[PDB]
Amino acid sequence: MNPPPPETSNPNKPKRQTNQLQYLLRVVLKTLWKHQFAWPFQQPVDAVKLNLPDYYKIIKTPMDMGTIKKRLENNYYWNAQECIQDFNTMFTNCYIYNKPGDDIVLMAEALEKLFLQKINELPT
Ligand SMILES: CN(CCCNc1cc(=O)oc2ccccc12)C(=O)c1cccs1
Repeated sequence: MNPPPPETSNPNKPKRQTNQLQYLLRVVLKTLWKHQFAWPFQQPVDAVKLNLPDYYKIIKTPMDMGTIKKRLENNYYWNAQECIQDFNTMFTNCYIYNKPGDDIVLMAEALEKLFLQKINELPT
């Protein structure tokens, strides 16, 4: 079975909107989303659809850009670093579940480089 996807709202968690979080949605997320290699990362891994019955036996903190997008749209994050951590979790999950040289690992490496390029300088 698939696990529940990560929460995109939580009334127990305090919200915030910052210039950096606005930039992370308008610029970083929405630019990465259009990359030719973004498609594996635009939704939670559907292990039933993709016939990956070991995916969630290995990956215990799943994350994807669709979840990140919803979290940004909901002001779920307190600050930009919290959002950056979710991106880094998404990339590392890919490297953990797969192996060096795999096509999807090449995709995540390219997206991670573009991600780092975009967050190198954030607004103030
Ligand atoms: C080795 N593989 C297949 C590994 C299993 N497939 C996936 C692994 C993963 O961590 O995330 C995914 C996300 C979407 C679709 C397939 C996968 C690949 O290189 C490719 C997976 C999808 C694009 S190329």
